[PDB]
Amino acid sequence: GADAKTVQDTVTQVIEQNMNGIDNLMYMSSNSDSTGTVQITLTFESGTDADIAQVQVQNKLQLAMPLLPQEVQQQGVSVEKSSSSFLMVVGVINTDGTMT
Amino acid sequence: LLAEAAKHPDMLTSVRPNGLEDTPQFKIDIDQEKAQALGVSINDINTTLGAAWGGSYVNDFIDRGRVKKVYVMSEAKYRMLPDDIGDWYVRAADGQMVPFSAFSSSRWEYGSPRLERYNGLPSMEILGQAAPGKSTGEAMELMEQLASKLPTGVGYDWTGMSYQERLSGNQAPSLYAISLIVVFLCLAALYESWSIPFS
Amino acid sequence: PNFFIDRPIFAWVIAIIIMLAGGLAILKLPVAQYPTIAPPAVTISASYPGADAKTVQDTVTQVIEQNMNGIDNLMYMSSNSDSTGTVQITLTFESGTDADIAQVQVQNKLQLAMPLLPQEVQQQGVSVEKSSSSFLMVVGVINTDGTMTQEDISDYVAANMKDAISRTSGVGDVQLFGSQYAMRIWMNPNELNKFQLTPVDVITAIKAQNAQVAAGQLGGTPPVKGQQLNASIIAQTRLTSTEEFGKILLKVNQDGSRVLLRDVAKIELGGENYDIIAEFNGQPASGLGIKLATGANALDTAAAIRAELAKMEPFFPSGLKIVYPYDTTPFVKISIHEVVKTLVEAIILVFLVMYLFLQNFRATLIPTIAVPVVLLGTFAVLAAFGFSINTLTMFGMVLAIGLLVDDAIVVVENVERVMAEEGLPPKEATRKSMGQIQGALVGIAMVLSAVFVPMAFFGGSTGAIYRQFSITIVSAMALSVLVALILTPALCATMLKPIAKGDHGEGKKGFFGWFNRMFEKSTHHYTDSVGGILRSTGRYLVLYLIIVVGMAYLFVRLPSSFLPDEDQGVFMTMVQLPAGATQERTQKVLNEVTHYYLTKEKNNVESVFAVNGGGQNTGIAFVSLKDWADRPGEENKVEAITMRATRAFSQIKDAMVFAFNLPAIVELGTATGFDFELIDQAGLGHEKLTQARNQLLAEAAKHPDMLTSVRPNGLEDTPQFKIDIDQEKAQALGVSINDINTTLGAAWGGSYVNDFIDRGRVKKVYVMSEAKYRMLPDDIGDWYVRAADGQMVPFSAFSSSRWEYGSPRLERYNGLPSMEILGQAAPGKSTGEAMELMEQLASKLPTGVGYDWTGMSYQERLSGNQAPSLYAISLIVVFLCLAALYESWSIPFSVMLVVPLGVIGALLAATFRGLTNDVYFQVGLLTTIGLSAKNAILIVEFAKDLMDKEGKGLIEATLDAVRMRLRPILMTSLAFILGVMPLVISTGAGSGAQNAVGTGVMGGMVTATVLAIFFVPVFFVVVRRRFSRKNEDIEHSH
Amino acid sequence: IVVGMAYLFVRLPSSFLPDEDQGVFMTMVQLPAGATQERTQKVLNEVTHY
Amino acid sequence: GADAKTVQDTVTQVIEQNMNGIDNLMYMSSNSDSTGTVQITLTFESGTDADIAQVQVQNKLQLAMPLLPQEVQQQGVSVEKSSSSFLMVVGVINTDGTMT
Ligand SMILES: CC[C@H]1OC(=O)[C@H](C)[C@@H](O[C@H]2C[C@@](C)(OC)[C@@H](O)[C@H](C)O2)[C@H](C)[C@@H](O[C@@H]2O[C@H](C)C[C@H](N(C)C)[C@H]2O)[C@](C)(O)C[C@@H](C)C(=O)[C@H](C)[C@@H](O)[C@]1(C)O
Ligand SMILES: CCCCCCCCCCCCO[C@@H]1O[C@H](CO)[C@@H](O[C@H]2O[C@H](CO)[C@@H](O)[C@H](O)[C@H]2O)[C@H](O)[C@H]1O
Ligand SMILES: CCCCCCCCCCCCO[C@@H]1O[C@H](CO)[C@@H](O[C@H]2O[C@H](CO)[C@@H](O)[C@H](O)[C@H]2O)[C@H](O)[C@H]1O
Ligand code: NI
Repeated sequence: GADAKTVQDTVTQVIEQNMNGIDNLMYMSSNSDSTGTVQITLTFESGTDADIAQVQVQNKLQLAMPLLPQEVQQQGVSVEKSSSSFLMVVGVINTDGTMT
Repeated sequence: LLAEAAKHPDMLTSVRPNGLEDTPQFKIDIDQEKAQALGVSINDINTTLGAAWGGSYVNDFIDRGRVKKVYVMSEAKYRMLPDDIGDWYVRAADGQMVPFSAFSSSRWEYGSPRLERYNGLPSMEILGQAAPGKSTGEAMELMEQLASKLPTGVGYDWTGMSYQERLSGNQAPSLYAISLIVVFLCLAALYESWSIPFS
Repeated sequence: PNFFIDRPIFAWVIAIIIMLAGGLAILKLPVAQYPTIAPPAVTISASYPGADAKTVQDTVTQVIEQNMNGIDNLMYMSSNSDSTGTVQITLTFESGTDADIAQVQVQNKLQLAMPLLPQEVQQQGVSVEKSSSSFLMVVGVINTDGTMTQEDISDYVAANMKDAISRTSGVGDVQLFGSQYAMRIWMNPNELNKFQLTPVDVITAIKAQNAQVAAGQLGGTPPVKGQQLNASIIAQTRLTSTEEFGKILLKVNQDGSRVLLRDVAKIELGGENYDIIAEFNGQPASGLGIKLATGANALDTAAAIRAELAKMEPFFPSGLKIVYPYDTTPFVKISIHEVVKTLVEAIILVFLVMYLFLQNFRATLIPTIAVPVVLLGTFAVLAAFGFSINTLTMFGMVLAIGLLVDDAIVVVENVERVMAEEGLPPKEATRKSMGQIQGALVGIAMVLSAVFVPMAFFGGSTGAIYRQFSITIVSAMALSVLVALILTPALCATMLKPIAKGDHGEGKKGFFGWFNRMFEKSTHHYTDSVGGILRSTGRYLVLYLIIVVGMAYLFVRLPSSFLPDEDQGVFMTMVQLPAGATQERTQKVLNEVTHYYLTKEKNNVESVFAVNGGGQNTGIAFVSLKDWADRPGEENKVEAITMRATRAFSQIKDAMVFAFNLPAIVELGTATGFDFELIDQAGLGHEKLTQARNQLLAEAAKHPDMLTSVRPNGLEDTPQFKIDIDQEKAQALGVSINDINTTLGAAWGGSYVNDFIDRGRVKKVYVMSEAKYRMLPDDIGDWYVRAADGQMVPFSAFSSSRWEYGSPRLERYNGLPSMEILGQAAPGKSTGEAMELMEQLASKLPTGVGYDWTGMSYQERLSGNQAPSLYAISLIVVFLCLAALYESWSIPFSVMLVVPLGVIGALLAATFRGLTNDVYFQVGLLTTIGLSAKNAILIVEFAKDLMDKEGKGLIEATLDAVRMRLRPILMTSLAFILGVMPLVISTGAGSGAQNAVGTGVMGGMVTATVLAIFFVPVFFVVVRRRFSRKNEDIEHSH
Repeated sequence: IVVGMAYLFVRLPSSFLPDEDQGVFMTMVQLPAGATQERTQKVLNEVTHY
Repeated sequence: GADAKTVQDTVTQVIEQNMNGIDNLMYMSSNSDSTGTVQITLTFESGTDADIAQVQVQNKLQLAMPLLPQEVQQQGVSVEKSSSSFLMVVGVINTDGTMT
């Protein structure tokens, strides 16, 4: 239900400010959506340990968590490594009009 | 800046912003006074407005042995059009139902659906490419000269692509200067000449 | 080796490649004052607004500490629980633990402690960081035109800069000197009591009229068929101004009157916190304090920060300037730059000597072009082994120039020698001498890395420091030898001018060459005399022994250091007010300091950055100094500055003020200095432990013969105020205890409540009493609680109140309550000895009072007794190497007996100046023994070889030897001693270091060579005259 | 030949890689701001059928 | 207090399902208890970096987060490196005034 300035001023900026001292930071870019979703992509220095950087972020976020809305805290704040390169995308359908 | 680049079709090409524009959004101004007066707790006006049109995750239930969520929201039809705001009432402290138009002012405004931030601060992403003839870096440079032409507080920065290139744009000649000195040194070695390599 | 003499161009390419490759292995290498010496520590910081020391200690600390289990490579865990409510738990790890994973292993226990923590703590934020003890740098911000105060600026810093300095990678912690803007609501207890309202209602209200709400969507998802409008609902949004915070309605009265917030409390855009206040030359300023992340590169991080601020600079307020009050940087920069000045010059020097003795430019370009090569290339051995262009390895280049120069020289010299003796042309001379000194060069490279590797095997952080030296030197050494087989002979045959049999350039052109005659006569005189003594050997056995013994006494009776003290261009003065004094009084003192420096040190001091805070009773000042250039004197260097300054702030004060310079040893061990921990075992109570601390303190104050500065590293118990709340009376009159609590809190403590949007940045909302109604015990009366009914009940209605003691600082080491006792050893005495005496005083303390060590003296009870094994081993190895090369058990001794002759020079060198047996003095001492070894080995070599392969007699073979490669000896040592000369001279950056290296080496060298070219013969001879039976008159074979 | 090589070099297009028909591609659809799930869906059906 | 088939398809299976692309997982086995304890053991290929693993594993689990309960969420879920072997067992006894 949040609007763009809602997530920007409830979740984002609290997370952005709690994102300090993470190793080999290159640049930090985030979208605050009126669809209620907020995404903060932190791109790192080339050839950094994917896994160590990503752990560093999920452990700074795990500290910003208590200064967040309880709706946000309960829908979950998540951390993932961003390739856009899915080996595959599998679809599933039903032929006799059966399900939605 | 879109305008300052619209002035240079010879250098830059198809300069476009990468966001969404401000759309008309609907503002419901709650007068604390009327609502606190007639007996409705502001929490109630709020979360009723929410769980009505926004929806709300409340509980967890166990479906076929897998834990799934409990979402309660308005039915579709009673939460579509601004006037429908009216069909919603709040049970006061005494015991009376109060329509929203009893404590809610309503208006249209603008707002943006997408608030972009680059490195902490509010920012706006402008994508772009160079003219048919000209090198990318040149258009990047003309962009640095145009975003320098803007009002107080308007700064600029580079990201993604043009970052990976603003790094390795000064390296290409050097590795090949090394390549030339090393190849020549190698041939001078093989032979016994400074000058025979030149052949 | 031989090959290249017929392939000079192939060799020039091997050299040009080593030089260009060493050049790329130079552009991409770490720069440092020292290497990373400090062990990795992870610190957990949290704040509990208003809490007291015993509070935080019993609410956050032990809740965190107990959850800190199963952490890998744990060294020691220490925590400060503050009367300022802050808790810091530094967990230091074994050296070289993975910074990052340890930090992960710690934060993953903090997350199990977290939900069982205060909500005030949890929401104010708990942080985990790998940081150093010390500031990499402190950035200042001021406004020149006075248009804004400290708090305003603090906002600008915290809202326009700080978030990206803390995202710069390599940046560990930033401490902010000031605080960010906040919604400050300062309550009037009277104006509250009027309307019968409490803080609690203010809390509720603020939460109420100021919030965001999940609004929703018109034409939302899922819509009904045909729907055509889709746009968002906008509801309650967080507040923007102070005005709207007044316009908050707290309670509507009967009589139509509104009670606004504006009425009940004063409202202002203000500091989130008013503990810390910063002034730059008295002008008000707010600052950035950068502490270095665990392991990251200093100079890289700092360049990244400089670029960030340069990146921010065009958007600053009118008249808002940056200042740089404290910077560890231009000193490491200018210092290593001075060591480079030495390298360039000492090369230019060696060319000068090389010309004198060889009077032929193209000839002298052989060893002058030679060294540039070995250098460049060694920077490359390091980029391969992962070392850094640091002080130790740079003083490594400086120290190694001696071994490089000596190898290049012996080559070009033996060629010239043979050319002058036998009358062969260049190539044949090259092949000849090279063929002679090849085996020698190999034996020397391996006996030299036979002494320089064992000191590489030292333990502790000290071991990192010494191995830096050991490797730069051994690797530079292998490179000059490799060069000495490739480049060097090639250049001999290429450009060395061919010399007719029997030239010796004797009295030729007179101008440049009376030297040739005079030297000639004297090299003879010399060998005549080598003989003269080579006859009576006895006395020289004696004189030698005397020299040995002297070396010993002189060695022992010399002070042992750790490192050098350095005017680092920047220092500080530190301030401690009597326990529990106020912010304003401290501010008084700090202003005094600022004045002293801007007065009786106007010429040396450029700028003072005073910082009051953390917490009222203590202040500090970062004193930046006017450029070194304009500070000539012995009095204008920091030592006398802080000396006379501390002299000022000692006598004319009410409380103590240290004025000091930061050591170069950033965050590690002092001189004779330790760091004791008094540990509670049975649960004897903060008191029994406290009294126990005083006990050890007093009992060590009893031994001025052993110890000095026996002091706690805490604050003593100050008076704390107890408001013992009667549960019964308060529940009687209608007041819920929760409410008494939170009112007393948000009044005198304050509370973080809501969040607001100032100029588009989310800042905090703090509500607290106005100043005046919460200062004096008396003001307790001014506060009321709206009871269950509707009546206000005064604090003096349910509260008894009295004075007591408590501690402002509760330290815990490895879980348990502890107290930190610093100490130093007596003036003459060893740290360890004093540590023993401490273990001996702390063994007499009450049942349950135990002890432990940390930080520096942990690092010291670790290593020791290693020097004698590593040098004993280095000796068995060197001897074994010489029995090898010389194919004799009895012969090796001669090349060893030389060790003293270099030693005694350096010990006499240190002593006869004002210097000390430190690191530099030791690496240098090594180097000196190195050349001694070289020289002698060549001597005994030629003597043996002439005796063996050209059949000569004893005395005659040695004599031949000693005569012939003497001229090189002298060439080497002049080359060095002149190259060394600068170090012992200059003042400027690092000159403590420079002078330390230089002296030891120069002094070592004098006695070394011009005692050796007289003792080495005698060694070989008395040595040989204790082997086989044919060794004089000899002849035979052909 | 040298000079000719120069001109040829400068007057040749600078790329990064070449595009590959990968048996698959995509088409993206941008409706008038605030349009409906159902109208966007109209267009998407239109494409699907095209 | 919850029962085994209660915890197992809510907490166990929900966590196990996210543990794929774990570098060098050999085999994965977990217990679901009525004494309320729920435990998931991941045994790995010989010589995978333990700290590196735990970092990856807690980085797949913090993804299984949005489908786990709030009492489970509130007392703490632990991620740890485990032997199946006591190095030693230290005893403490009392000879005299026999405390319990
Ligand atoms: C020059 C510049 C700094 O000098 C030092 O580091 C001083 C001289 C340390 O003493 C010495 C003490 C010493 C030698 O102890 C073995 C060594 O650890 C440190 C680095 O320097 C002190 C007191 C440190 O405490 C020590 O911190 C250690 C982690 C262990 C121990 N403790 C909390 C349990 C405690 O004594 C501590 C916290 O850094 C001081 C805080 C107040 C600072 O951040 C201040 C502003 C420092 O930057 C500084 C004064 O400017
Ligand atoms: C390149 C610069 C170096 C120039 C060096 C020139 C000489 C160095 C100074 C002299 C120092 C050594 O001093 C040396 O000692 C012995 C004494 O044991 C002398 O030798 C003397 O010893 C005994 C006397 O009992 C005699 O048998 C011998 O004939 C006599 O000459 C040497 O003549 C002297 O040269
Ligand atoms: C040729 C074979 C061997 C020849 C070597 C003969 C002389 C070489 C000079 C070495 C003498 C150095 O002087 C002495 O050395 C050791 C370290 O080396 C120091 O000892 C100090 O350093 C190390 C730490 O790294 C510790 O062992 C010790 O606890 C410490 O206090 C002495 O306090 C110092 O005074
Ligand atoms: Ni003579």
